[PDB]
Amino acid sequence: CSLLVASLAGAFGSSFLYGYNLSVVNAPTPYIKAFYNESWERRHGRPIDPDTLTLLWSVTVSIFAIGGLVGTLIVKMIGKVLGRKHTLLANNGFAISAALLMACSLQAGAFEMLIVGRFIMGIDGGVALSVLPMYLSEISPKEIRGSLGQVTAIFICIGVFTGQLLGLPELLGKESTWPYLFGVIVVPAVVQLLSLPFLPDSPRYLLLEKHNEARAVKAFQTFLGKADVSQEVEEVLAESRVQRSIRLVSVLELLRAPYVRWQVVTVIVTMACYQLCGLNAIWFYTNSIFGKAGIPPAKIPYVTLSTGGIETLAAVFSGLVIEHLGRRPLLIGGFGLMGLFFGTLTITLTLQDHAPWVPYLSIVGILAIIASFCSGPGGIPFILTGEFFQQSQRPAAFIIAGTVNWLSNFAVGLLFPFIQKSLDTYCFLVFATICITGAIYLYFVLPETKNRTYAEISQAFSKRNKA
Ligand SMILES: O=c1cc(-c2ccc(O)cc2)oc2cc(O)cc(O)c12
Repeated sequence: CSLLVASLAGAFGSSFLYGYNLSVVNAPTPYIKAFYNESWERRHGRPIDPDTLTLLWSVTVSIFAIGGLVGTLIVKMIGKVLGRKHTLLANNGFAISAALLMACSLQAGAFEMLIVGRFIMGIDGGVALSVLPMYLSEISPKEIRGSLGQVTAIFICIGVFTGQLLGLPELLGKESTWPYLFGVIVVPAVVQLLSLPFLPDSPRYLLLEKHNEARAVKAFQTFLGKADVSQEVEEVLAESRVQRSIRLVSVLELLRAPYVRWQVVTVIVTMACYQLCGLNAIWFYTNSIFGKAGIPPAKIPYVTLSTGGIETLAAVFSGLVIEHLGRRPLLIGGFGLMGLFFGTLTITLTLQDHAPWVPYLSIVGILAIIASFCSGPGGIPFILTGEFFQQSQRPAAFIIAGTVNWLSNFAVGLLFPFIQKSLDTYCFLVFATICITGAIYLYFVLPETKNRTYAEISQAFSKRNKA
């Protein structure tokens, strides 16, 4: 009851918006480009030559990455005081401000407004996904935590799906309706503001430093559905004592430490390959990719909808495949299948003219690419990242992984149009090479981590640390 309500509310407040804004920029792309052309003609009197327009569009699409980067560093200062629930409500405030700055951008005719709104709502994204997971884990019993991890994954997926859905030409794709594309964001924010504050805070947050015994006890009683929660309180107090008995280590000291150099290189490379694979690239430029494959323009939005649907279905299937296959074989198989399907995509795009039914092969290839992603390395890199380190929840680790995550997303978003401009019919070879290289590296380096203690994996890594 209360558990499910809180889970749905938090996910809808943060991860749903992140997924929506991940793939809401593709459907109105031609209209926004026309707006850029018109605004520049008004302001300067000279039309934009196409490469400058493509660069401006790339900046607009990819500045979300820098927004998320600065979010995943402002969260460190915010969470020390604002907690979890109030942090999510402030996140809601960013969402309101950013959505309103989006909606009024067209009529005012100042694209600077759109850029600043994108940056703010990117800060929203980085504050969202670094506060939601801890809250979701903390408000749930031990036996269900993995289920809520799959819940946040599924809500990100459904946010992407509904973003690809609302971009349909009939609903919110017309020339007189596209501003409502960044005006829908108000509703999830409003419902989150109306739902979340009527729930108890994070009990762990209330007991680690707030020391609110009665409030924490009430929160455990409400969330766990039982009045016998003293054992959990004692367990979390013991965990707090253990953590306070261990000295914290800084990011710079962690980097200078020789016994975790291989671990940090592994996590950095895993994040770089998980975000340079190009799934976010397709999510941003699905319309352009499917148009360049020879599919008639009359059906591209529907095929994009199919992409979103299969991506959500792959998430649902992964939610159970993960618990039974593993981590290292799953990651290696996912990246290798990414490479092979990128090869079949380029062999079906290079010779699209030979037969009429080749674009259908392109669609099937993209289908399988997204399925292999979302059922494979789609979610594990966010668990394995903690799993490497001995502490297993290192803020330095989550600072050194998120930085590379957001910078790689920035690189992909700002360079994919130019990659296409260079390699119209081969632009997926670069992503295929990246994916295969990542697969090779993590096959020769990363050892299996399921049902393994941190001591054994530390021993295996030290076997290569030469120390
Ligand atoms: O927890 C996360 C989950 C996802 C994700 C995105 C798409 C999927 O089909 C499954 C998971 O991306 C992320 C990207 C980030 O930069 C940070 C995350 O925590 C996540």
